[PDB]
Amino acid sequence: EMRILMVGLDAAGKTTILYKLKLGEIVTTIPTIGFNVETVEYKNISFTVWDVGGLDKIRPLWRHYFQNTQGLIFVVDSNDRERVNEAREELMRMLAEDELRDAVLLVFANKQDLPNAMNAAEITDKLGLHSLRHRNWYIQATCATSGDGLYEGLDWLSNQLRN
Amino acid sequence: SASAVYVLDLKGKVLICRNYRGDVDMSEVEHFMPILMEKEEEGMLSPILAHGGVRFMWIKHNNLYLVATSKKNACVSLVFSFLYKVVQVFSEYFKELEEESIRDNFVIIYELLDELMDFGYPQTTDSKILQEYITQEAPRPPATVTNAVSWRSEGIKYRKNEVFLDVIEAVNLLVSANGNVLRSEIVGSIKMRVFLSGMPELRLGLNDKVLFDNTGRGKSKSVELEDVKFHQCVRLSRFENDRTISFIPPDGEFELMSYRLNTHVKPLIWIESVIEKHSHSRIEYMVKAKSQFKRRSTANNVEIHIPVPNDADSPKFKTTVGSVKWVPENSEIVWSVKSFPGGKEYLMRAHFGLPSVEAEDKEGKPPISVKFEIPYFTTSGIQVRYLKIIEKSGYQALPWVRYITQNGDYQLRTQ
Amino acid sequence: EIFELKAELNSDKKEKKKEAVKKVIASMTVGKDVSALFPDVVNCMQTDNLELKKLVYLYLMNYAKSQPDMAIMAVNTFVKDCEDPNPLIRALAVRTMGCIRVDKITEYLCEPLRKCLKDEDPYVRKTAAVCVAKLHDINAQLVEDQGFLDTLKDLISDSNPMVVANAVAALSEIAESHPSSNLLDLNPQSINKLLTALNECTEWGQIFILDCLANYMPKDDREAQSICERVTPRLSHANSAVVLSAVKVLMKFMEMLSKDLDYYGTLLKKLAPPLVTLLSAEPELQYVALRNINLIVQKRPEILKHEMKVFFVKYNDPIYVKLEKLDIMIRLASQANIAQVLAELREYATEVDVDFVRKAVRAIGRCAIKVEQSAERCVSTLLDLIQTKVNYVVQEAIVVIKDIFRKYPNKYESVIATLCENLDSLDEPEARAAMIWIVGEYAERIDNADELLESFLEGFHDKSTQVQLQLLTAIVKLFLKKPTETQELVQQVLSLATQDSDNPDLRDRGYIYWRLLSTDPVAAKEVVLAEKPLISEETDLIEPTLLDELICYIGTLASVYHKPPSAFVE
Amino acid sequence: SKSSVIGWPAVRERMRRAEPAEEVGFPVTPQVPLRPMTYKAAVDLSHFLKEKGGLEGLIHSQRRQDILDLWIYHTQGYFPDWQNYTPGPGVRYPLTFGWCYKLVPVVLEWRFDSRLAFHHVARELHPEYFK
Amino acid sequence: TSYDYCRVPMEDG
Ligand SMILES: Nc1nc2c(ncn2[C@@H]2O[C@H](COP(=O)(O)OP(=O)(O)OP(=O)(O)O)[C@@H](O)[C@H]2O)c(=O)[nH]1
Ligand SMILES: [Mg+2]
Repeated sequence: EMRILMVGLDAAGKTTILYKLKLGEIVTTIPTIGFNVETVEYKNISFTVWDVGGLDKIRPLWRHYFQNTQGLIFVVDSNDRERVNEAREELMRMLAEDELRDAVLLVFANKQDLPNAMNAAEITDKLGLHSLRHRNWYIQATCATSGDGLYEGLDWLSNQLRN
Repeated sequence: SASAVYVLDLKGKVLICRNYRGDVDMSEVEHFMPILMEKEEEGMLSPILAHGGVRFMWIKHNNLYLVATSKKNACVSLVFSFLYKVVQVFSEYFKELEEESIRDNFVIIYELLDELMDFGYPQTTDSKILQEYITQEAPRPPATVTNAVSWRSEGIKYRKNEVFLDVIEAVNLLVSANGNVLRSEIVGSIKMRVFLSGMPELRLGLNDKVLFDNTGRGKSKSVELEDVKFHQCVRLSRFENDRTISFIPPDGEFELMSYRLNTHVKPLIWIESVIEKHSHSRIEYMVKAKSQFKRRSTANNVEIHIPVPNDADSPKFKTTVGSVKWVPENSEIVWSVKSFPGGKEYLMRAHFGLPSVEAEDKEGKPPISVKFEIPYFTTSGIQVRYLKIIEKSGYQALPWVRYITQNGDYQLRTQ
Repeated sequence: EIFELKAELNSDKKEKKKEAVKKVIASMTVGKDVSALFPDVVNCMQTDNLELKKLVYLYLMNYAKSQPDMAIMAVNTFVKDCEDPNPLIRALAVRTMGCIRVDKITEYLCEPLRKCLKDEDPYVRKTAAVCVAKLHDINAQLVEDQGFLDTLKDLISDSNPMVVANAVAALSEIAESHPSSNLLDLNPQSINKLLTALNECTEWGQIFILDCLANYMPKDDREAQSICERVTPRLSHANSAVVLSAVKVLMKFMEMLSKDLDYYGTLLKKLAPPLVTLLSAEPELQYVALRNINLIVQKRPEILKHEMKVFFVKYNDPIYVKLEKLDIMIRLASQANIAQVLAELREYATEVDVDFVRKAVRAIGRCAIKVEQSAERCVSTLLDLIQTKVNYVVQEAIVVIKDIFRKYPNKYESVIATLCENLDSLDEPEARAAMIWIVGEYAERIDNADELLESFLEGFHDKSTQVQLQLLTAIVKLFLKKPTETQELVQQVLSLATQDSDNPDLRDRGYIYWRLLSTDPVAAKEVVLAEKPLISEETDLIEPTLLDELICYIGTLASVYHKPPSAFVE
Repeated sequence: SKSSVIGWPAVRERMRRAEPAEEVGFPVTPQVPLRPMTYKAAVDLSHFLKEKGGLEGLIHSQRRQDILDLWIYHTQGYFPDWQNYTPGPGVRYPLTFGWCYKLVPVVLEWRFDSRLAFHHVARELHPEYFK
Repeated sequence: TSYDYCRVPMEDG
């Protein structure tokens, strides 16, 4: 057991990740207003993943899910340079809370499909992951519509369950 | 001047009613409970309700609302002292007072309300004498009900002659949240248990400050009794002349004197509480309990009640000495310590969760309120000095005493 | 059912009629109309038992108003049982005789009552003394026609003082009922007799023979000293009705003593610790003790000025004591303990008892009005409450800031600059009027009062009377102060206050302001922007024509209500 | 007077180190009976002060009295107000019936007087208080 | 009452 969130902005592919890790196909998905939950069973650890959508009317309500959360997955989009400013603003508005303080972070550089999309380094030094404190932050560039890197990210996250 | 002593219960049905004057109708009691529900559901509650021109004086016991109506300019202190003496008479016949005693003892409760009060004027309420012609098991009423000594039936004989005292302190305290002490007063109650033979004349002598000052010993240890309230049995004129406490005792347990003095010395048990209340997440209680009193005496069974939030959950308790139970009926963590020696300092750290979605109403901040009990240890320093048994028959009785400090309302206001 | 009950009640064996009458007064207990079985239980009355006669007398006592013509079948049994050598059955008969309120019966019952008022064993005399007042309650002139007042006032001239206590109780009960023709007071030698019968009667008799002394008033100084020096040791009694009645007669008798001597100060140093120690009593007696302290610290404030600490509330007092300790804390607040009262009222406005919270903030107001040395501390306390953003606390504290700025208008201009930023969503019309007034009166240190009143001008036609009228005063005061930036604002509030406003006081004030402003707006600075004269505060010290009489009723319903004894009884 | 021997140098040293010029409350010894320092107990204490020595001619103060009274109460079971003396004017005579030492000024010092056990000189200085 | 008492003197006149 390991309670997981997948917070992040809209159009980040987070439901695509959540139905690629559980089922394994890219199901055609509405912009999910509420939430989803699928118990991913990988590296013999049942990853309960509370996929929460990130439209503007939902982002206040993420504080209802920050309790007994053993680790986030803050999915950012690689094809939104205009939104990495508010991605940084959300990630620095959220990780500084007392609820969800012992939660590891696993940032996904999702949607690697264009030369407009960045790699891990530019997303790291735009979000500013080197300014975190008491964090096991670990960026992992994943490709949701091919599965490339997702199970490797969960492999890292399964290394960091026990101490 | 009562008109009709009722006994209600928690619904508004009359367990027993007994009117003394007929100046209030008997179906006025059905107008009580809607008036109490109306006055309580708008916060204007008072012990004196008003249905037109009939006033409802009432006290609330366990299940019982001992309502006693009146109509005139009723003597309210008389009515309320009579209601608590009815409560004490019933609890000295019936060892609890619930609905299960009023519907079983109507043989004797109508006789009691026949006896205690006539026309609204209470006249014979000492229960140890009242057990001699009103019984649940009749002769002439005793000469005790006539004579000036109206609390002691003559001719009581015991084989031994024992006088048990109890100089029971009760520390009050109310520490404000800044850390300073507001009201630190001590309410003692010398509570005797007399077993003597005949009509004795005791002369209790304390270490009273006015007595040691009129004698000339005003530099030793003397307790400063600010106000002293005695029983009836103490002749008060002889006390007012030269501070002598002379009394003919009853037979059984009673409260002889109930003194009250202030104290500008440190509190006995001090509770330094902090609260790390993060909103929506958790709360922590690094509360430490330092025992300021002497190294020799042992605070038996302290219970430091500490008010948690109403909806906290999944606790953790790292203490040093003594068990912690979380009591959620009352929303408090009753940190119990069994043997709590003076001079030590035992530390506790509670840790709760807290619900992520916020509450709907505010809750208020009740005080940390300990329940300590330190035997053989008088805080104010009162020392009983002697107890002169004087009896015409003439014998050597065996007086005794013990000393207890308790809590009064030993509260401490919180963050 | 009841017929088989009557069949058991017309038996020859005692153990069926005994269970019959116990079943009858158990049916009376649960609330049954067993009134139809009246003249059949009275056949089962003249019994050798005494544990059974109490029950039958009880049934007679409850059911004689409803069976009044039937009730004439007990009189011979009362005058038959008022001869028995057992004193208990005689006194039971006597206290049953008076309780039957039937006007065909009490004419017959004066003869055994006359027999029993002079009877030997003083249990039956202390019953018959109160039974005289029972008889005078029903039929007034029948007692004096039989002449019992002379036999009652001779019981006071007897020993065995519980008889004296009941005789004085019934004698005061009689003397209250008369129109004071043949007033029943006596010489000071009878007062020496009662005061030497005060140290011997019961804990209840010491109330009744200290309600006798609430009617007497002495005529000297040494006389009043000699009766105060023997009532004074009743201030060390545990029964909290004896203490409060001794405080009643001491507060009556200290109107006659001399301030120059040493007994006035010694008396007021013996009267403060019992009034403080009444508050260590049970929480229904703290209500009467606190309303009587409220009625004493209005008459003699010299007593309890040193004791603020014992009037601080706990958390677990009920609401009817937490409401009154705030009133006593108002009555005792002076320059010495402004800090304890303000630090104690700041810890009371963090409750959820909304009646108590509003009362605590109004107590901050009355404490600020009472002492002028600490109103800076009070306004800082009120602003530290307003900066917490709790709605009813703010809706009271704005009203209190109004009631301070009207009283101390000089140097509080460095406060409204915090009050201009208070999120004007404020809802209750007692507080909207206060905020509109504070904006209007001080519209020079509010440099943007012109822009914030427009949010009060969207819904002018339906707010209340008070908020509309205060807007009409405040906007005209603002335009008269500064005619530059509010020139069209006064015109729009006149066309909203005089055209489409149907409230007649609003139309009167609107046309008075319109004609004043179109007539001579230079004179208006002398007209409405005036120096208002200094406000006479609402003196809640009760009138000392009334207060001199309310001292004589301490520990009664006349002092809990703070009313005279005639405006609430019927 | 057996248990007063082992503290007879130690309490005297704490008195003499005390200048003649936390904690709260008063515990009571459990089950050990209490009585005032009576007559023959005072005569036995006067002979104990007389034979064992170390008290006569010594500087008297009130702090010595209080420490000694608390020590006597905690080690013998006697009420700590037996060591009472009259105030300033005159000679500081003992009020207690049986204390055979009087305190003249040198700050006071002891002086033996074997008729304070019967002929009450403090009664001669304070006539009205003793009835 | 689990605790124990202590005898106080009689005369102390
Ligand atoms: N090329 C590419 N497109 C992707 C990938 N993941 C998601 N998308 C596109 O992003 C769009 C949004 O993806 P969804 O997961 O269905 O919706 P969402 O990102 O969860 O939006 P919310 O549910 O509101 O958080 C989809 O229509 C996809 O076309 C990816 O890995 N590669
Ligand atoms: Mg989605």
